[PDB]
Amino acid sequence: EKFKVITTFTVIADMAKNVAGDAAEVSSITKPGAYQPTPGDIKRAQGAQLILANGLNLERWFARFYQHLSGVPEVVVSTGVKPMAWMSAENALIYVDNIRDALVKYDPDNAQIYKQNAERYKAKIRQMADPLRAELEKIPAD
Amino acid sequence: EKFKVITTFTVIADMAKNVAGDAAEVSSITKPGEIHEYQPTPGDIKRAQGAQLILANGLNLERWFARFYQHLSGVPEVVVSTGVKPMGIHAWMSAENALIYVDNIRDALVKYDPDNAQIYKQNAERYKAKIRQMADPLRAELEKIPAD
Repeated sequence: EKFKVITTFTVIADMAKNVAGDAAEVSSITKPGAYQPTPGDIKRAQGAQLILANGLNLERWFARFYQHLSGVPEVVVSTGVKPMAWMSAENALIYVDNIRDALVKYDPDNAQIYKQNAERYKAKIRQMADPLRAELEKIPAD
Repeated sequence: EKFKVITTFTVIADMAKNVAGDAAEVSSITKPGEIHEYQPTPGDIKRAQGAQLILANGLNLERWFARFYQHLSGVPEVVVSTGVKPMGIHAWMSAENALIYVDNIRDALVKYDPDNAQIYKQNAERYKAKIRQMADPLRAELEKIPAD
């Protein structure tokens, strides 16, 4: 069985699928806005070994007034407890490094795969970011 | 300068203060329950200054997830947005939960402030001992005996 990763954030799943390649299975589940989960979400969550999440630095109230803390590490400390818009290239690169680091940490047996997939993906992301490329896109077809 | 830690949950701050002792400073700030304009107070602005670690609750504590995905309560959860600058984007069970929280808070402080690892480990042990003592099942029935 492949290593299994889930997230509630669709674009994290998109990026993680490119870092994971064939080394891990990445699935997204739906976070209710507001209920009952679909059988597909039951199946997608089954066997998850890692959850990838956005942190406080992406909550609007916090990002508006605590920007200086955007790089502060945030650690989930509830593990085991049982209770009673546009994506800039710069941000995509940071996400990919963080996703790579998490997959390397929790699935060290595939570290080299994750590191090289991330490097390849980052290389494509920068190629897409070239400002000259954006200008040449404005040229209409003959 | 003491290592500085923040959280948005008072109970995490309380537990973290016991684990941190004199080695780290722990402050909490208020998170609104989505609010259009939520302005920080000056007190929260100052409490968050110089924060070096944020302690968070995970998906396993969201009501919808805790109910339907109980089997995932122990699955690790990692924040991967760090550095993103968004330009564009049953008293016995409570005690068992406290013990788990304390271990996780200890582990986080040991990781991010390793110079004080032993202090965090011993403070965590002392605090866990108090939690176990408070929740000892052998004490609970005798506690019911009415006072004079």
